[PDB]
Amino acid sequence: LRQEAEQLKNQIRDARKACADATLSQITNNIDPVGRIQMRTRRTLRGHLAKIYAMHWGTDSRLLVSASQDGKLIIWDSYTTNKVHAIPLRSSWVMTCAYAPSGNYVACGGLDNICSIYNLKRVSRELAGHTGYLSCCRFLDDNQIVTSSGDTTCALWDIETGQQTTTFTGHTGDVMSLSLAPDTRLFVSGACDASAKLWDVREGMCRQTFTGHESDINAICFFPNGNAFADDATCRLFDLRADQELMTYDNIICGITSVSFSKSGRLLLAGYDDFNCNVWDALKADRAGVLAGHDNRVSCLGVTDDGMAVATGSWDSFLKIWN
Amino acid sequence: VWVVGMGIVMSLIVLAIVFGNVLVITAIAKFERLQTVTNYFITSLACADLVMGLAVVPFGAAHILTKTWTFGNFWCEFWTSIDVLCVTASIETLCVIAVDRYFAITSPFKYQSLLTKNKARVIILMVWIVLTSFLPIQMHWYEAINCYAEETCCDFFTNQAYAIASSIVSFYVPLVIMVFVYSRVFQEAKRQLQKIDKSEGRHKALKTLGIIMGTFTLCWLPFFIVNIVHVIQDNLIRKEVYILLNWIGYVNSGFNPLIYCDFRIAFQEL
Amino acid sequence: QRNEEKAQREANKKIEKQLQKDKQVYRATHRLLLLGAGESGKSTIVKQMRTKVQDIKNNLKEAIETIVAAMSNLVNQFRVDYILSVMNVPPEFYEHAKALWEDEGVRACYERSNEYQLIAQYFLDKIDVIPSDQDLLRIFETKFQVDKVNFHMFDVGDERRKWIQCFNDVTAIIFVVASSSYNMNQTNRLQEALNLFKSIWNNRWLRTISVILFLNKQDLLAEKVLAGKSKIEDYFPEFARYTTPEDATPEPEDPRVTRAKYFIRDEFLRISTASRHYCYPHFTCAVDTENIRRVFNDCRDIIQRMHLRQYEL
Amino acid sequence: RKLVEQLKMEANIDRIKVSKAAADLMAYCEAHAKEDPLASENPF
Ligand SMILES: CN[C@@H]1CCc2c(ccc(O)c2O)[C@H]1O
Repeated sequence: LRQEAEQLKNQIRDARKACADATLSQITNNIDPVGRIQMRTRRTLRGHLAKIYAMHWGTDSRLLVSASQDGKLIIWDSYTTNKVHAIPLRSSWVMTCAYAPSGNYVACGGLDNICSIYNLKRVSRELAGHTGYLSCCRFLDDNQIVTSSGDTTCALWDIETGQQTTTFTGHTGDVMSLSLAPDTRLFVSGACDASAKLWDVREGMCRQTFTGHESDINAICFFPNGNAFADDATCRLFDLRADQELMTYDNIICGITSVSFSKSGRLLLAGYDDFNCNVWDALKADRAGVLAGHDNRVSCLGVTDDGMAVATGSWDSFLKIWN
Repeated sequence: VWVVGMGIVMSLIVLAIVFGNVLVITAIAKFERLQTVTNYFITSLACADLVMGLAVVPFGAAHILTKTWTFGNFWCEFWTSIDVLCVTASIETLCVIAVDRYFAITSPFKYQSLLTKNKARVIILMVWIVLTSFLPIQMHWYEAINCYAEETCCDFFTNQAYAIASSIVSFYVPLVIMVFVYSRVFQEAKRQLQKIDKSEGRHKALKTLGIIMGTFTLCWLPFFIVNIVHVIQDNLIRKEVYILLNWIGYVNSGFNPLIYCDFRIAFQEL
Repeated sequence: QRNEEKAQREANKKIEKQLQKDKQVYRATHRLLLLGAGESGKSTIVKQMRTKVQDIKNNLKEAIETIVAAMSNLVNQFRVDYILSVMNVPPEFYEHAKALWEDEGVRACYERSNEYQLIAQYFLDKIDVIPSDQDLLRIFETKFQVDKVNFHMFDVGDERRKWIQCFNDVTAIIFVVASSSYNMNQTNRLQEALNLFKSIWNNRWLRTISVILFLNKQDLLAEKVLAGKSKIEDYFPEFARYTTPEDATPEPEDPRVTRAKYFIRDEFLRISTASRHYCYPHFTCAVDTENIRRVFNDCRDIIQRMHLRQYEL
Repeated sequence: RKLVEQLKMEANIDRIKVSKAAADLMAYCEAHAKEDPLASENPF
């Protein structure tokens, strides 16, 4: 019965343990430190009367989109701090948002268990196949946007048809965040089961399902190279090629809120509910410096494709876009 | 050389009067507490106290210490008007925050409805405008005519009729409004406390309200009482008792007010 | 060319004007989350506060038959098979179900239904009698603004309950708990509701939110109290040590039922006053139409109890 | 029941060397480190 599954789990654990050839810290030792780099709020995207729970960059590296706690969705020009469009959401609560690389449409999730894609140039279509609140979205293509739901079942959509092309299921706990790789041939998802499984684009099979973290996995982001990714304060990093824990990431006691790497990957912009995002070295595994401009807990972060600067969307209604 | 020590004490008082409002104003400007009607009103009162301490206090201190007034009357009347305006602004803001709190308690379903950033700006502007200090400069309404004419002296010998109405419109109506509003607040808090006490098993607010009421009371009542007395009764009041008591007491009020005025994080931020 | 800058400035001005117009209503509206226990009558309070009827009756009767099939799992034979086989739905079955409800097995299942789950026996008799008056009554957002204040009720309805952690600015969280469902599966339903209330009150995110716990179905609780089939002592041992509270305001009226109701309220209030958030209990039945008025008085007693705590007396 | 299937699927993986993966990641961070903004051309 379950003894066979337990034996398989033990064999997987043993293979992973023996796979450990050397410690990452050994390589980190020779790595020269990044240095204390203090970000500055060269702009202040403010003027949004809610606890902004969404913060997604645009592929053009010019515009960002945020979702209200009351239902107002506003697109922002980071250069002019002028809100280009403000389309309110039919559902009062929005739990996530995403900007399509084509830019023709902007994705806006919600807690109404229905995902609606808005047409920048009204709602183009509504997706409601999944069950429970839309955990996260990231428009992979102009017709394929990946959703995420509290039903422990992430799904792929065809925007034109408005039906779930495929299905992904198997996670014990509710999935709370998903991220897509630049290669677009794979993605990852962090669930409440303290586990992460890198699903396939079409097959729907977990390439390397890891469960290193202790508490629920709030968020996960891809490394720029696409060969690795990363409620407890610790935010571990895993190398998909080795399926192990690349490095374990001490006085911090708050909860991890969002994760985002840098263009060179050295900086791992991590924001907490302690109101001060802590930026840690990805290779040297050291805490270099922090930033803090807002008051309420941080909701989401992000980095532009050009990598010029970063955004910090908190619940304090102020999206201080640090530079 | 006791005058030297008295002047040192006065200098310390002036420095405290400046700092006790400058710190609050700087914290309000640097932090995100702004746009709140209560925070905006507190900042306005602190600005009034800062202006009063910066302008009126040192000139009056120099007048007390050195008998001669080394400057001219054209700016001396400006000093008198500025002092009148600052005292009026402090009292008016102390009453305005009371009115805001009273409406917040008595109608929470309209507390956020009535208050607004534009409404707060209008209220603050009206309070500052409420003329009573510009009239003495223009109308010259501010028997020892030599001091009003000579250059050495500056003694406040004004109309008995002007003094009564000025003191009334500056303090009496604010006093009645503050007392009534705060008594209503105390009654509402007592009723809420009893309603909570309806829970079986398992009054500091009285002291909390009493501190902020008594500060204004014991800092302002005697000076205006003496003002009315000297307007009515001429030979009863000595000059030195009037001066010491009036100036210093009302002025100390601004510092006491900053202290009476969340802010700890802003204060600790610097 | 500065035309682009001028156009963007005009658009930003229009958007800011619209946002300023909306902010008045956005702040004016008061929001409440009606987090209620499953099958605790949360609909009944919502129905009172505010084609499918026949469909509901068929749904309930099938659920009643589903309970009857589950009644077989616990502890006219062909008629029972007819409904159970036709239980799934995308005349003869109707009559077979009516007969099965008339069968003594239905009476036995209704009598021993603590372990069983039901929506409903009054409607089941009514369905057998069979819409009728009050038969249907016996994120679903709600916008029922009082003539004085704008009140909007939000329904969530999730073991992890991160949906709770999502909300942090509701004026109050309605926690409808059915007092009667205490004999009704390792732990009793009342104890599970108490655990849920403890979790909500002791929530890190929901630090500054009060709960208005309306003890629903108090009439059913009193009725079950009138019979001594299952004393509260057997379910809750501490009941025997408990005695009547010093303060009591009985309606018109049963000392035993009064003791039971006050015990339940005190049990809730202990966890409520453990640790701010102020719990406002009530004793309500479905017929009581003053629910909206009580909620309004509680809400007016929230902000007043909040501003005084907001760095004041 | 499907957990056995998932474990069997995860059984067959061509695991890469941890040391080699670490070195590759270090080199990848070194190569991209030049153009890492995190003032003349910076939009700010
Ligand atoms: C010399 N000090 C002045 C004298 C008269 C005066 C004061 C304050 C408020 C008034 O309405 C006054 O008429 C005092 O600050």
